[PDB]
Amino acid sequence: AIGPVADLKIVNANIQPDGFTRPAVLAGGTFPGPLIKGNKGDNFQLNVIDELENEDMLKSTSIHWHGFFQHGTNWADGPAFVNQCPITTGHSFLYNFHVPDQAGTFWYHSHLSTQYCDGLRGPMVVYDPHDPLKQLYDVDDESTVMTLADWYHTLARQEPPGPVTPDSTLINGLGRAPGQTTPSELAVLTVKRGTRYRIRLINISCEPNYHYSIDNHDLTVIEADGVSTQSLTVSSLTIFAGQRYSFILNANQPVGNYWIRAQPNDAADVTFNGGINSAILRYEGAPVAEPNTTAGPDNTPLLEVNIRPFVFTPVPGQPHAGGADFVKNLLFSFNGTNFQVDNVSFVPPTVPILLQILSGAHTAQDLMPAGSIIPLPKNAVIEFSMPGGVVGGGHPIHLHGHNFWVIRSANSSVYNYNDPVIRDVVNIGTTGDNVTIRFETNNPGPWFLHCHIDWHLDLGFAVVMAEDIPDAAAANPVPAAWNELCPLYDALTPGNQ
Ligand SMILES: *[C@@H]1O[C@H](CO)[C@@H](O[C@@H]2O[C@H](CO)[C@@H](O)[C@H](O)[C@H]2NC(C)=O)[C@H](O)[C@H]1NC(C)=O
Ligand SMILES: *[C@@H]1O[C@H](CO)[C@@H](O)[C@H](O)[C@H]1NC(C)=O
Ligand SMILES: *[C@@H]1O[C@H](CO)[C@@H](O)[C@H](O)[C@H]1NC(C)=O
Ligand SMILES: [Cu+2]
Ligand SMILES: [Cu+2]
Ligand SMILES: [Cu+2]
Ligand SMILES: [Cu+2]
Ligand SMILES: [Zn+2]
Ligand SMILES: [Zn+2]
Repeated sequence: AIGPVADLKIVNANIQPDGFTRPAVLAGGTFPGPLIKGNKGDNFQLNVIDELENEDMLKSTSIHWHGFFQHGTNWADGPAFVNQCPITTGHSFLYNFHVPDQAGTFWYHSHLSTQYCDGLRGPMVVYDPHDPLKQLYDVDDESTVMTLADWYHTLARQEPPGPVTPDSTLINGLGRAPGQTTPSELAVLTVKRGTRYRIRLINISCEPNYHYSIDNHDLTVIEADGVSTQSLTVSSLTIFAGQRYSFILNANQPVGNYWIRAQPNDAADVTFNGGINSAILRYEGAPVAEPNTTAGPDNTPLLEVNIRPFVFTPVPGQPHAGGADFVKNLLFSFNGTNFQVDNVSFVPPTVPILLQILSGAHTAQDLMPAGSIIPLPKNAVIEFSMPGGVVGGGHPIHLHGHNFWVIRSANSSVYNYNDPVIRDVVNIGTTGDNVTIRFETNNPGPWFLHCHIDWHLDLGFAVVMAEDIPDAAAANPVPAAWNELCPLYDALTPGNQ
């Protein structure tokens, strides 16, 4: 692991995580990137050093620390042309921020175009030495972070028009693609019999959700997207792009090898044929062999409606629909080629939105592209409904700068104004669903809200929450290096970008 103070080199390398060799964009030269870590309260100083040379996957980059509120450090959030210009190759940029009020499972990823799909994504954990769930498990460390990643044999920027589908699922960086004549290497999570582990499960994919289970073991879910939850023991869960769950794995079964199953909603092959979409849970002492186990009846799946925060955390505003200061029904649509939010497809501006603000924008209405701006008042309760229906999912919608109470989840008619889950990525489901969330505006600056299916983001599925803009410049003082980003980036030719 690295951090809270570390360099992060961003490099090109050729890899074959599912047996197929291809070039990639890799944090620390590995897929996934190294685990970045710290304790609650730490100052992260992550010096991102861009050494990219392959134009096909972009040589510039920009990193976002997914789920961190970045209060007073909006400039370190990462989204290209919202919070910064991309870092240029041959240069570095220091993301310098604190995590005073969060402890949980997070991750980091490129937030420039579709680059994270090409490999730049890794896990990031903020440990709590006073974690109230500490007494539920024995081991919680780098070995217990588990990433679920889609993987594509075509480079992201070379993907043809229309729906993109992954070639394989990589668990902790390995997995099999369909069609192999000799099976490639499976990831192995090794466990000691009688030991309880906190598995920190992260879906770092560009697209699929995974129906996840472990043969012969139940999962006791204790965290969702950074926020500790009441324990809920389940037979499987479904985890969308960008979401996290911690669960307790109790290694209480006989010594053996057990299949960890991560079944993507969409991919070249969604089955477990040939041990694809799988990894191995190996008890110490078990043979170096594949599991021979089978999945159970799956009678108690995790349902988002059932997840409750560990610390009771009431819903702000009044406990009825529209009971908040600013209330908006977000209309997501697809026009045949592009996504739109409230009839506008996101087009990144040449001047990043925070630079527009520091250059003198008085308010949200000065910001461009104006059609993608939602002004939010300061110190208020916000309620967004986001009815499902637009093609492509199953859309995991994510808000930057905030997490939110999920009043109403997909596939549920329930409005919970009492003790809904708090998270930062939520599936909006499909036509008939009306996921509804609330959050509070205690964080001035421009914050992205977007679908976390990266292909949909590229096709414009995004809007900017322009929060307390009159205070945003003063609330987010920037370092000199951040002022040099746009001059360096704009000096490049198209395309040496
Ligand atoms: C999703 O929920 C929103 C919020 O309740 C619904 O929009 C509201 O609908 C009521 C009932 O017609 C109106 O009186 C409100 O003015 C609307 N609120 C807002 C902020 O627009 C919306 O209709 C629901 N959509 C679906 C598809 O169920
Ligand atoms: C859809 O919207 C995009 C983005 O505004 C526009 O350029 C495109 O031509 C539209 N496609 C169709 C089929 O209208
Ligand atoms: C909705 O939930 C029910 C019961 O919890 C489940 O059986 C069903 O498969 C779900 N429906 C959809 C459309 O996802
Ligand atoms: Cu993200
Ligand atoms: Cu994020
Ligand atoms: Cu989407
Ligand atoms: Cu994002
Ligand atoms: Zn492919
Ligand atoms: Zn103005």
